[PDB]
Amino acid sequence: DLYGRLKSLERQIEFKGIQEEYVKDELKNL
Amino acid sequence: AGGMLAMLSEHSTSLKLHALSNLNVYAQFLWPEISTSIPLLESLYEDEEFSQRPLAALVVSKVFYFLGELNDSLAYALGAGSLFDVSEDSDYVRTLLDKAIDEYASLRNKSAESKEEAVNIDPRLEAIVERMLEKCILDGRYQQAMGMAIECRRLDKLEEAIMRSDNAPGSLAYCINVSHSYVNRREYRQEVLRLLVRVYQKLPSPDYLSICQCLMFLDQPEAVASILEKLLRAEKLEDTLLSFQIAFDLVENEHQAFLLNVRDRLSERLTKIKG
Amino acid sequence: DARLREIRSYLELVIQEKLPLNHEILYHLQDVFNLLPNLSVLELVKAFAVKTNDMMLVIYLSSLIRSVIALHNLINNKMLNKE
Amino acid sequence: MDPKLTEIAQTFERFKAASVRNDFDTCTRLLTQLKVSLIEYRSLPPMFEATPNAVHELTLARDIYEHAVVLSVKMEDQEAFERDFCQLKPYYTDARGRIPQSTQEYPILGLNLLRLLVQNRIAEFHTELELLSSTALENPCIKHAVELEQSFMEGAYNRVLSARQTVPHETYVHFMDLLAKTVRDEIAGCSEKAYDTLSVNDARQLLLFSSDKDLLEYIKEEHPEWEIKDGCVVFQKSKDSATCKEIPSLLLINQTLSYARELERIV
Amino acid sequence: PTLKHLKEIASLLETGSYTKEARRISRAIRLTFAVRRKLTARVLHFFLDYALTPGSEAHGKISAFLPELEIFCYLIVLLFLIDQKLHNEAKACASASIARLKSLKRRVADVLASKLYSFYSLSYELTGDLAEIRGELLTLHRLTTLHHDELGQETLLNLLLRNYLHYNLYDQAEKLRSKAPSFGAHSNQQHCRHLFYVGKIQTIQLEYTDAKESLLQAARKAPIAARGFRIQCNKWAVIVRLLLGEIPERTMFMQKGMEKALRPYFELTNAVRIGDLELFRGVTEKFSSTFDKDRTHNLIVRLRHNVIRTGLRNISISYSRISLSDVAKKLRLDSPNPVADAESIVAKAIRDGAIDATLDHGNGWMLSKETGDIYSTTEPQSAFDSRIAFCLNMHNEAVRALRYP
Repeated sequence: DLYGRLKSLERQIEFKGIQEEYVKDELKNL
Repeated sequence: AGGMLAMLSEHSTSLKLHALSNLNVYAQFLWPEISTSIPLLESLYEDEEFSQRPLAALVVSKVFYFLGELNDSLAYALGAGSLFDVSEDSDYVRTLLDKAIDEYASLRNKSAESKEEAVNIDPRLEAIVERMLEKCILDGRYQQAMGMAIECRRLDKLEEAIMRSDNAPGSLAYCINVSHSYVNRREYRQEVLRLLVRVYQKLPSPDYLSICQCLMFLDQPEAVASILEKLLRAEKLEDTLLSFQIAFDLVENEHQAFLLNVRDRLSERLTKIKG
Repeated sequence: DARLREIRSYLELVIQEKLPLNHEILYHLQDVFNLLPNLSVLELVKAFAVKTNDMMLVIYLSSLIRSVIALHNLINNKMLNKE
Repeated sequence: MDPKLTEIAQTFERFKAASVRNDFDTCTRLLTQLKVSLIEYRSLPPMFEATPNAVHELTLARDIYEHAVVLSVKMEDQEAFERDFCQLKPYYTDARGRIPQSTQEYPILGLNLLRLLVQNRIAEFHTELELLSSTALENPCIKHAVELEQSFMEGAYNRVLSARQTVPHETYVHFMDLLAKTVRDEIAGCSEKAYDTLSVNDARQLLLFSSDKDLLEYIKEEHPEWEIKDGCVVFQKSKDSATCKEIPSLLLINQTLSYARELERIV
Repeated sequence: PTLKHLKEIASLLETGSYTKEARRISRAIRLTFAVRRKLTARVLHFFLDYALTPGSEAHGKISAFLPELEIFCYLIVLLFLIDQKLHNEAKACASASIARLKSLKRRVADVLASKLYSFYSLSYELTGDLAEIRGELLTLHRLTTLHHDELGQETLLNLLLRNYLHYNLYDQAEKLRSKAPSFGAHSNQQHCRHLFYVGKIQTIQLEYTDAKESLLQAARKAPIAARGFRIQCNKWAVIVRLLLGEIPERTMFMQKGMEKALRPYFELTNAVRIGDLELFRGVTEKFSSTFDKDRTHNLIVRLRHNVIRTGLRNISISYSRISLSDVAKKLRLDSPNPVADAESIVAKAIRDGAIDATLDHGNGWMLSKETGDIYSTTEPQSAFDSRIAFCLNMHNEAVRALRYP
């Protein structure tokens, strides 16, 4: 498979993107 | 060079087009001088009497590419029509094709949210994405053509890419995996799965299990009951064992409402399948 | 500002002839207007300029001193990081 | 010999004949347009192909753009002049190693310098002087432009208006008159700020107006704000300008608002 | 020991490639430069044989002129070629080295290539062929820009500033700046040139206010060892400061080692500081040849205008009232009509506002506005500072934004 490397890379990047709001929430709750 | 820009100001429209072609060959080196004179090249693209409008548009689009303004570069590249060849291995063409696919996928995604505003997709942008999908299909890169077809929301080109693939079962298993991992929208995931079921039925050796799994994600018990009834009525012992294997694999997924609805719709083997 | 706009609305009301006013409160509004200092007072303008310069150069002191301490702590952080 | 080259050279001969005839456009327009277009396009082609006929084409392009600039000057069109010379410049910069020096280079360069001085584009003027060689600076036209800039910077407006008489070539007279108008405007601007009142005799003397009615007409049209009382021009000096710390208080102090609030809100 | 150092540098480069640590390659390049003065042709060919298998097409091509490792050999040989003044061979070896660079598709080649870009052009200046590179290196920046190669993205742009400045394409040099994206300060020297190349252009194009900062910005970061670059950073900062109306302080003219460099620059300010143009002509004429070497001569002509102002700054403040004829005489104008010119000179000076003064031409007497006690220094005092303090609060926060604690 060749297109899988891009689709999986996009999935992980999108998942890490929400980490911004995740951290921002604790940065205020903390 | 201010000599080619001066030739564009002359009334010999054909000679002005020749100066524009001279600046095109030289666009890579002379873009900082040409950028000051964009309004003159835009006026030559707007002029209806000029036979070489596509060449003016191509010079403008190259200048915007070197300026870093990819959106305006794309609008003028779409204006160049036949002079923008998707076959050319130029860094300019690759970056504009990538941007064209991204803008096309963005516009298609929005047009599917707003059921009430048909965002007028430029037919020129669609024609470039078509030629690129056809190039990927001709190059034997079916997995890339399938990825692009899924992003572009074009079911017809997804069917074309699967039917031309040398490895139909591998392409279909890849499509199922991509549809579950990347397609966030339920409605669009169901449309892709309904297309896959239609493609699986056209194959000379239908993988009835992959069909039944796709039909179970679609909540369509009618189609599964019809497949099981066709396999049960077959004279071959192999088709009967395959029907029992499908029944065990359906039960392993534990969707009770679906299993009861499949059972109740079934018109010794039948007693074994009901068990 | 909203209070001024409300007084203006009530003045338009008095103009139309719907609501009058208690002499005392209209007196008070006229008093507020009367005590309005002239914002165009020239010597008073230099007074502004002088106080502004003095306060902002005090703030300039404060910024300089914070520069001192913050740079000191950054250098100490570099020390602690290398060690 | 390419037949296109011969036809285009014939059209250039026709264009030069029309220019000598001072026939702006019409059939003269047609011939001029054709010649200019062909020669210019050929020589200036950003491509500048190393064809065996390249040198002739580029030389003809240079001559065509020279004549186009000259015609633009005759037509008093600064925009067409600027366009034609900006197009001549690539021939004057990168093609200098391939073409013999033209006798019309220096006058046209000096004319561009004069236009820049008139437009008050002193930065571009000095950058162009930078781009010029020492030999070109020695040219009477370029040296004349340099001396005119020296006088204009020095304020020797009398020298500028006197050198209007020492103009070496007729094509300059137009830009020289425009420079004189600009110089008079600049002198008026300086006078308004300098003197509260000016005697009409002195007003004429500084602006070098031949007749009283000339100064009166100039004052009436260009600067109506000037009041003529008892034979002296009353310059209506600004309410608060030359004096320092004479600006608005609320605005300065609210500038301090911006500073302070934007500063600590970060804190 | 030269061969042993070459072997150790090669091992360092191999380790950096395996560990993907560009700092490793940086230290290897520093050591390679530390061995430039001991470069022997026999030892270099021995290193080539040790690192290059005998028979390699790259090995044969390298030996004929006498990925990372194949490129790296080109690094020293090209330097030695210029070291031997064989710029023609360095030209081909530069193109030959780069021509290999296009084929290699590895990110670890940015630092090795980036150094090559510095040396690739350098042969061309020594050969006088910087104009034949605009069609060569620019796409090389395109590849670096296309590959997101930040190190190559910056280094190639500054050379674009250098090439266009060396050919005086200053109408085009600013064209680059408006388009080139601001790449992070990953290179201390290169960005200084990017910071400084803007400093030269800013000096050239009259954006002096922006000119001083970027002129200081690079000089703020200029390395001590690059005195000439410091001096070049310090030579240009001087012109703008004189072009800014603010004379640079004498202290910059006593920095150790660079004093011989600024000797023409110090005397130029003093005449400006004295406000006399006669010594300006003498100082300018004697060092006109030296000034020609810097090409900032065009910046020189403007200085008299401020020098005229600088003389004006003395006269108006140090003398309450003196006739216009006295104005030009102490200015020492060789003008046939000093009466009108000085009168005119004040007109521009009055229009420019350089002096609190008024003219009396009916009496031919100039009236410098009482510029001693005057009034509040404020409104401009209290506007000047805030830009500076506001710079600190960001800059203090700049330290704060860099505060890890």
